[PDB]
Amino acid sequence: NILKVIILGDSGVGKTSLMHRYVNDKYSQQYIGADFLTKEVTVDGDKVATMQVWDTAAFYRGADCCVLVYDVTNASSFENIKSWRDEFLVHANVNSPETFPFVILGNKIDAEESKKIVSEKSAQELAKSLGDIPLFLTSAKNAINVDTAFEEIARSALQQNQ
Ligand SMILES: Nc1nc2c(ncn2[C@@H]2O[C@H](COP(=O)(O)OP(=O)(O)O)[C@@H](O)[C@H]2O)c(=O)[nH]1
Ligand SMILES: [Mg+2]
Repeated sequence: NILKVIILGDSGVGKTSLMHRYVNDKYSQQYIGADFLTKEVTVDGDKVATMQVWDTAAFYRGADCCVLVYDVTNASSFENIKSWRDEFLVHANVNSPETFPFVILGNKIDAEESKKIVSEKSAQELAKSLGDIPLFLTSAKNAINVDTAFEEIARSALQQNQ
């Protein structure tokens, strides 16, 4: 019952912060020897699993979902999302590249409007173009939508693991 989730994206977008929000429900501006952190996945009563979250911080062996993160205030980080999808696929040796699941997170949605660079339309259009990859806008800092996004990351990983 072990789900292996990898998080990729440019330095600075909030990958580490997203993991800490999901695993420990905390954020510090001030935020190791562990290749991954674990969190129990809880469902509608239902069924349970352990998620391993691997931060960029054998690595690819057994991945069940890959999360691609950009920062809505950093245009280059968004322009590199397809490159990260492709980097994963050209190195991870997944069983079925056609169906392996990705999820895209556009982080720092708490930022003031004046600092946001990437539109929601632009990101929806890219996520569609790459194969209808699910897209979530998030804030690790303010606890906006990280729960919703990881519910889909966990669902995706459960499907792929089984
Ligand atoms: N405003 C805002 N800043 C964030 C958010 N998530 C991370 N950051 C900041 O962005 C910087 C990079 O975060 P980090 O998690 O280290 O990014 P990584 O390099 O992708 O692991 C740190 O200064 C964070 O505190 C967020 O949701 N909102
Ligand atoms: Mg980091």
